[PDB]
Amino acid sequence: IPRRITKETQNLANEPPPGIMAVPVPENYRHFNILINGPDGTPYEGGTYKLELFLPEQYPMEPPKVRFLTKIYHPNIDKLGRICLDILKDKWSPALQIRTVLLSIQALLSSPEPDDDSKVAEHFKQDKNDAEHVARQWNKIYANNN
Amino acid sequence: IPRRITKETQNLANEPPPGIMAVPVPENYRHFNILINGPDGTPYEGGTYKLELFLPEQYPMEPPKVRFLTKIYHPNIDKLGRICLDILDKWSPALQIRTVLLSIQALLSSPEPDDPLDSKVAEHFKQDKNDAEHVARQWNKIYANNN
Amino acid sequence: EVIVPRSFRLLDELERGQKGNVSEGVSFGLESADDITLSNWSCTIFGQPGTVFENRIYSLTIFCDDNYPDSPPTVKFDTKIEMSCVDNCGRVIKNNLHILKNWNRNYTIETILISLRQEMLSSANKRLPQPNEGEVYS
Repeated sequence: IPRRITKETQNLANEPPPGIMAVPVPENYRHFNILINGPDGTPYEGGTYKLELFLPEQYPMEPPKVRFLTKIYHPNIDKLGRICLDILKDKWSPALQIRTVLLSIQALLSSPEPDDDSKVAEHFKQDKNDAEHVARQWNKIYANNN
Repeated sequence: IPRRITKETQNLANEPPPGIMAVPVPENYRHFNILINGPDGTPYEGGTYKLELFLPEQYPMEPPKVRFLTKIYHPNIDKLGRICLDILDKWSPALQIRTVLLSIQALLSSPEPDDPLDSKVAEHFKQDKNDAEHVARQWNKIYANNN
Repeated sequence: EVIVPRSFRLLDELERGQKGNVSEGVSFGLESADDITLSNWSCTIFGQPGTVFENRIYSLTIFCDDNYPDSPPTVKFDTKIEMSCVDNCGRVIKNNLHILKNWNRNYTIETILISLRQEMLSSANKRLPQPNEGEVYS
């Protein structure tokens, strides 16, 4: 039970970034429940997004594993909630922490990267406003508090 | 035109089992159309279920083929209406078409989620029996309204 | 010990299967592209060369329940196959397959698929006559 994981757990609970909430699962200190608020001025505005995060055996030498549990219409997030993000893949460093990952995912909601083949990404390329209209409808359906 | 098939056909038409109807397709005595009522006290109550039964060339040495045409939420019936009945290896010419239809009818009353054909549906019946029957009752309303 | 949760465990196996980073003759992915629970798996095993199973692909379905990987998944063939470990409806008999009979949490969907390919080589199944190529259960 590493000192870093405890420190990060406490830091996320005591000083959470605005719009971000993270708490470990009672059965597993390495498995996290995560909420990320839908940023203002996006199709996801007002939405509450659930995610799960896992700290694998080789953390922090390797990145945490993260996926959305709330369905979302976004060029960088697939049908299973998997996220296309550099720091989750190759561009990870032990100097980065869980906090940074969550902030990046949050930033990704405001700044989609539609140049990273997928049907969704192509839809955002050809007609941004219509794709965001679809995304706004999914937000109402899937990301409400009720 | 074998004597047994003609006799069984007449036996099913003149004296059908309660809640079961079976008639052949015109110009194909081997093709059968089956209607089975959903048993009382089950999520399928009030519903009428379509099935198709084929008699192979070797019948009654080989078992008949049967599947539902009506969608049904049941742990022992897959998404394509196929069933898993021992009497279809445990088959004997001693058994008849009537035996098969009665067996299917009995299966609707006695689902076995621990011996599943559809594992997804089965897990639902094991984790939450009430909710699974609720879903099954709704399927009955929309898919088995009248034939 | 590090406990890897069901979801991330299945996502790891999915990443392997989707990449093609798999054993020879086996393929596995999700049955539904938007199945968030990652429970229903559409699989394929190739027939062993030099046996009755050779030169044909077998489609099969593997279902991982909520206690996976601590409990064995259920296996069912879609393509018709005659084998000692498969019943008349296509379901793999738990007792007739060693990895399912004595399941360990370290065993994967791949492990199951490979083990079925091994059972093809056994003396009991090697020369056992098969139904026509491309037949489904009925």
